[PDB]
Amino acid sequence: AKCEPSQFQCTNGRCITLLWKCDGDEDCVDGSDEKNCVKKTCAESDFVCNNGQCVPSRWKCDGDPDCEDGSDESPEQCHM
Amino acid sequence: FEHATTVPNVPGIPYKALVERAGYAPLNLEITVVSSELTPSTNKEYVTCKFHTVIPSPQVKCCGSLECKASSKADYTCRVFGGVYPFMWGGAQCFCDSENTQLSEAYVEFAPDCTIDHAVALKVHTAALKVGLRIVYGNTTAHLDTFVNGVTPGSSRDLKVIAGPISAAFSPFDHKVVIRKGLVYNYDFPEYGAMKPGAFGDIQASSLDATDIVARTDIRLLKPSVKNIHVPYTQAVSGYEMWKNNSGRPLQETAPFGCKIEVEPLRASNCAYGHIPISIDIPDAAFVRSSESPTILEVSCTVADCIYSADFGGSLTLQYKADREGHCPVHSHSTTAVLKEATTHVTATGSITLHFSTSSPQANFIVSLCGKKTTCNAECKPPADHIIGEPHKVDQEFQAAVSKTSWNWLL
Amino acid sequence: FEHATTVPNVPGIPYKALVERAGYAPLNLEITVVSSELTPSTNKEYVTCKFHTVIPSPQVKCCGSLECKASSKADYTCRVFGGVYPFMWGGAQCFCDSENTQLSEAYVEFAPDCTIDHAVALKVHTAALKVGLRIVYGNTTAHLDTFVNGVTPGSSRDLKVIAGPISAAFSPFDHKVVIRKGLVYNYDFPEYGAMKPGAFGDIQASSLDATDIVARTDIRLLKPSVKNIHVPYTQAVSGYEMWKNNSGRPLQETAPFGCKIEVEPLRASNCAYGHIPISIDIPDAAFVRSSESPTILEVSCTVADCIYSADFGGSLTLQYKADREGHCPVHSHSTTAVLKEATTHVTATGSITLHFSTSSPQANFIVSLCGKKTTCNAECKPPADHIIGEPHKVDQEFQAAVSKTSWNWLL
Amino acid sequence: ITDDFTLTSPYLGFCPYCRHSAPCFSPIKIENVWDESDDGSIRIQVSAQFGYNQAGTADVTKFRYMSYDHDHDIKEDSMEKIAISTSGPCRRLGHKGYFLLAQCPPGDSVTVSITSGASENSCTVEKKIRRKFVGREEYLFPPVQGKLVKCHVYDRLKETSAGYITMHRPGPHAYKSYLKEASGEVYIKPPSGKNVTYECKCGDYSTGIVSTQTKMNGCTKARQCIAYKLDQTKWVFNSPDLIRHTDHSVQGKLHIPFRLTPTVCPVPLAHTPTVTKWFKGITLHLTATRPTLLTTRKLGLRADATAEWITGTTSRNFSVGREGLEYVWGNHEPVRVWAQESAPGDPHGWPHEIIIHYYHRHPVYTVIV
Amino acid sequence: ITDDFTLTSPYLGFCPYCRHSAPCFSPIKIENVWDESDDGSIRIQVSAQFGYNQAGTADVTKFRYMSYDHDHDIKEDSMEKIAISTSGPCRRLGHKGYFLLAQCPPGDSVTVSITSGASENSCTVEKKIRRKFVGREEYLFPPVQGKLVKCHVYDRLKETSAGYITMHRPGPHAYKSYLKEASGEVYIKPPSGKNVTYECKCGDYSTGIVSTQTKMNGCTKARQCIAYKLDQTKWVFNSPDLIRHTDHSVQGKLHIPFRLTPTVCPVPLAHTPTVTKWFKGITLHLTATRPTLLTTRKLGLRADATAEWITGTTSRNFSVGREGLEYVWGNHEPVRVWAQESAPGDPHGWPHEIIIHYYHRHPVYTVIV
Ligand SMILES: [Ca+2]
Ligand SMILES: [Ca+2]
Repeated sequence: AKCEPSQFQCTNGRCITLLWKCDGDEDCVDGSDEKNCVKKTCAESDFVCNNGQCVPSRWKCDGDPDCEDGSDESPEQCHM
Repeated sequence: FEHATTVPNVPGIPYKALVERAGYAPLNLEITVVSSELTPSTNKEYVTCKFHTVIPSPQVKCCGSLECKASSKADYTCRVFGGVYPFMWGGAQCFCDSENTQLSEAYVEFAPDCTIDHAVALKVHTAALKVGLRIVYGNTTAHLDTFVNGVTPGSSRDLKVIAGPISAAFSPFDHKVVIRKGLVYNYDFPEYGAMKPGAFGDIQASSLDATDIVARTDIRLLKPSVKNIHVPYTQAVSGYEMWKNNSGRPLQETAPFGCKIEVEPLRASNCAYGHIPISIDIPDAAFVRSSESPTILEVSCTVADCIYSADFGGSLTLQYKADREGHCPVHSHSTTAVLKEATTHVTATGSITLHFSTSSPQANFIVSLCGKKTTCNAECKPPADHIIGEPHKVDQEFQAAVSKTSWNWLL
Repeated sequence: FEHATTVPNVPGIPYKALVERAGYAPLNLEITVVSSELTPSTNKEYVTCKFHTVIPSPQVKCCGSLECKASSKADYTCRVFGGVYPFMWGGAQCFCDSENTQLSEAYVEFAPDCTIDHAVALKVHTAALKVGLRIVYGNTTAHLDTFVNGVTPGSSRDLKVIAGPISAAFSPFDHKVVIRKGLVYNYDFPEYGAMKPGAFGDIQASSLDATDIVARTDIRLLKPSVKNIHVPYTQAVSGYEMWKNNSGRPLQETAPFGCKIEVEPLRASNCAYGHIPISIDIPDAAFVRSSESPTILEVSCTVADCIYSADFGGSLTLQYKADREGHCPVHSHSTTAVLKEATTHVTATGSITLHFSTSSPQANFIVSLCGKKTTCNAECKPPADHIIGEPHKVDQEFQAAVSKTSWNWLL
Repeated sequence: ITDDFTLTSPYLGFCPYCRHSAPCFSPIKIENVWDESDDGSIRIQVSAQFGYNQAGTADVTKFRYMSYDHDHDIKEDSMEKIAISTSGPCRRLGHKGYFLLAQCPPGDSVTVSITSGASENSCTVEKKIRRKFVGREEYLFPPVQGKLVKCHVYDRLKETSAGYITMHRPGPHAYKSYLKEASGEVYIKPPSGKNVTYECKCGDYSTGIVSTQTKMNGCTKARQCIAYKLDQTKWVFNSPDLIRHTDHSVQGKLHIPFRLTPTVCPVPLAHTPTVTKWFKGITLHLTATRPTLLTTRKLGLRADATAEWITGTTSRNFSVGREGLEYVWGNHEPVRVWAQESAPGDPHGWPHEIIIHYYHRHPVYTVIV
Repeated sequence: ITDDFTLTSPYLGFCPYCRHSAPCFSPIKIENVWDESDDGSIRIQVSAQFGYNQAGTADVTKFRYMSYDHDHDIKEDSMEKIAISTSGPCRRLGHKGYFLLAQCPPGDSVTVSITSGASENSCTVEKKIRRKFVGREEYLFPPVQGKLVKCHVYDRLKETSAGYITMHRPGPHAYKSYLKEASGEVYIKPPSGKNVTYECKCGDYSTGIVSTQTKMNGCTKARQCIAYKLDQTKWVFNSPDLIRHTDHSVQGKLHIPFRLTPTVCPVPLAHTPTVTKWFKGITLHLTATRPTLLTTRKLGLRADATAEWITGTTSRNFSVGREGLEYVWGNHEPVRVWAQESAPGDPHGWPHEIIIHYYHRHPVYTVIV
């Protein structure tokens, strides 16, 4: 793509604005604008696993593992 | 008894006239106009204020398409766009990529604050007239208020009066008039149906609370390109505000002849132009015959110090001797000299004084005390005070506005 | 087979032509200019930006003889004083009263953030002109770009196009041109080494990061007379910023002939002026014998009502009685009526519709279908709307611009 | 036309200029700003209700607003945390429903803000505000004594009404946080004890209502399809920042408070001019410190009126004929002045200076004769 | 270059203003202010290092202070106290070392002050900063949707070097509190545990390093002696209000943060003008609520272009010929218009309507022929 040098290129052939790069929202189907940047942080109301994957605070101890291991369901935080 | 004369149409300034018959003592007759309004017949066609564009929340159909059909509300401009991916606070509002379409529309209606700040565009013509005038006959004051056409009568205690047409007929309003907030302008507004953006008459409506208004303000919906969902649009400036900033002075402080304008029926009251002819009928209850009138003979007058101005500045002394004693009217016949007094008591060998005002340098006017005429003349100097707040009671007439010495020199 | 031709230098619109040999079927030929950029030969000599006066700490010598050297910094300016008494927060910065001296020091340098708005001074001369042609012939399309100098041929895989010298010669760029932030101005900066305080070129530098910065901005030091310690100075206003205030319109909005000026090679791309005669050489493989293209008889041209305008308004129809199916070229042999299409499918006894764009009130031109020549004449009216967004295809020619009615009326 | 607020709810707008100087979603987006008053009052309309609690029981010291969190509910905040500013701080005169009223000096923007600790934003829109006076004699502060004219000013009581607002059905509001992308297949996880619906084109069209987590057949990407809840029935104004429902019909109306009312108001009177008298003329000696309108007109068939705003201490010359003229200086009543003949030279002079008197009067008609 | 921040120190500067509006010695002396950004940002250099500890171990919420009193040391406070302003309070967007970013409204001066605590200072320096916009279509707030042009905004990250700055070794700083005047003899005394380096003249030049209350050779008045402290070696910026050292060479080099960065930004598009046609001409029914620039130029051998900033709803008559015209309006694309030959009349039919038609075209060729 890259229909002009002031914007960003995706493999779908879509040229999207540079302002849409690394803003936390998947914009083009390839999903390339987020792969090259230093992530800000997890949200104030989000949980950080050991792997760094942000976990919403609502998804904690609801009975289903959601993180990479299951530390959200571990009894050390929300006991059964 | 019928009598006809032409009283000038100037409010507040009276005038004097007498009537004569056979075997009857002449009596005073003064007609003064207190108020005079000029009320035309108008026609309201539409009322306008500044718009208030209402954009309903846009519609999106995911993985599909839709069209829009026209409606009847004012300036309804619709448009559909293809290939949008709307977002709001909770992202991913649509499960489709470059297949969903959104719909945009933006109509126009009246503002919520223009139930007071609106303008009414009238259409006036054939301005009629009516006048209220005081009539005094034989020391019996009467009040009347009649029309001005030579047909419509008016009666109050056996007083029948007919007013003729104006010498010059006019109205201070043009063909098209516009009123906002109690004061009248003079504008050439667009007709009901020819709307131009950015000019007065942008919104038409027969009534302010009407259901079917019409307007056009060249709305143009642009294509959305920002991440979230919002309908963009550009619009022309409101014609009402643009005219309001360029309204000019109102007709209150522009109309000629000193006409002051009321706005509730759109009048034009208390202003002077032309002469109105009159035809007044008098009963016999106020007429005394010669067998009861005092007889006057050997009238003599001298003026002390004459001056010609608008106020009563001239002084007149009337020396006389009569047979009986009573009341006898006095009147000045010339059209350039009027007398302040109306009637004066008469005795055997009295001597009364009077007052008068003139517009000519020569005070050569003939008076008549109960019909005994006499000449009376002297020179009048110009006044030093040349600015006053009282209109002239008499008009300027040629063959008298030039001094008699000048007549002798040029003849 | 060479074919010398003159092509008007107007980008976007084609210009048709017909090439015919002896015993060969005629071949169509059109030449369209799609991009025409002229690039002057630039020569940077210095750059400049807003300066930043830096004043080092004032050296003090407490009743000692003191003089300064001469350095190689930009606009160095010394001055040694006498009889001072500096006061910092702890007062009495020396013990020696009224005999101690300090030297001031003040040199200028480049601003920290002038690496983004620095202005480059250029010298431009002898602008060539590079043209990208697009020629088609016999269903074969070629895309080649050539120089317009009279010698060097820019040749494609098969073609050989010697583009001759261009008739007119001009250059929108003056001898001196300045560049900043992608906008091309037109100024006359002072030469390297001769500055003027308060004008463009107040500070000079070969490279932006070069240390041999030479400047002249008359910064003058004053004698301190303050109880505390600080070195006063009075410096002239920056020349670059004051020029920036009243630079004027750039050359992107003033250049004649409609050139839009790009800044990276300092181009003047895509404008129209003059003529660029060429010399094409079609390979013989694209031709064909005259015994293969169809032959026709009974060809008559009928002209429907037209309006002479930039767009293809004029219509045309033909009649014929051919003998073999095939494709035949069509062309008009006039210099003021360009046709629309070149190739057509000729059936046995059908009819072909054409289009043209005439600039004359009467279209008495010759139409050649597959070689046979026929002429048709007609009268048609001027166009209705008098503003169009498409450039004219042919010229007034000042010869057929008058009608035959006027011709025979005057003659 | 209803008045209960237990059947409505606020919403989230998209303010063009948030607190951090960038457009962002905000719960106090202001829609319209009316400035047709005479004291300078303003009727700001925002997207948050004032004067009601979470159930809408008309508590004067509490205002509602939509939350930011994903299991979104309406929350509370004290009323004394609302501030309005245009160029300096405004002062609050009233509030009811979406609307509020204020009065503050002319500026170039209209900003409302929550000055709390947890919820803190400041929406801002562009609006041109200029100080407005009534009648002539431009003034800054109304005087203590002056003539009374007709003013039209908003009344401070909330129990008035001038307008017609319309609430509609609340549109769907999908959230990206419901979805899961665990390994290869998408999971839709409803919140704690709430019902959501999914509507999506994962291969083909499929729609269902779930309360527990489920995996979706034939899915590979979390962006393929969305989910939203169905516990929204309270009405929402048709702001252009929402999504209309499947029908989007008129389903109720609310009052626009703080109606425009006629009310008398004072207005200053200027210094009385000192008139001097000369032949066929008037020389007004005007004196003012602020723009005052002086207008004159004749009384004949033509009026040739005049209109000028004067500011300094000047003097003007007018010409008055036999029919007279009038002038309305400032807010004073009009006065009429007529002129009479005072041409120099006696009309009965022994020498022949009779002409120079009849030359001022009848200026041209004496030379021909 | 270097970034080891533990061996640098702030300094006291002479400031044109103060809390009491008079030139004072303040530790918040500001040297330069840069406002060369297309966003309204500002970079300020002060004489007090922000975002660092007492030793300088990069504490994000502390700043060195450079206390007033004798035996001067280096202390800190919290960064909650630092607040700057231009005309009203404005926002802090970053801080590192001497430098800190800002976003401030247009005004006429730059104020930086410590709000609360034991010491309140200020430093207002005269600089005319005013609103600037990008491209055409002068606006007040950045719109939501428009044309995306290339801006140049400051990079509010702190680890980006905009330039280069120099450091030197500190000069001698004498004090008045190190001198004694008790009799016809002079004493000098250091603080407890510090070694001062006295040098002065009375009879001849003498120096030395002492540790206790030390006598002199002989002289009456103690105003003719100085005594500074010797054991300070932390670097000080090249400020014009410091006494130079003996050598004063470039010891170290640290960064100037907040590098100017190219990026994109939205600018508004105006309302498209409706075009009215007339014979060899064009009119633009222009409408713009804010100043917008209109540029026109012909396409012949003479261009005679124009440029004006219109601000209302006007109409500008232009003349276009055979070669054509192009006009831009605000941020819109350049649109070209060519005029064709259509004069009133007919070039056929009757002779009397041929002269008229050939007179609008070529108004001099028909006369001579
Ligand atoms: Ca993204
Ligand atoms: Ca979990």
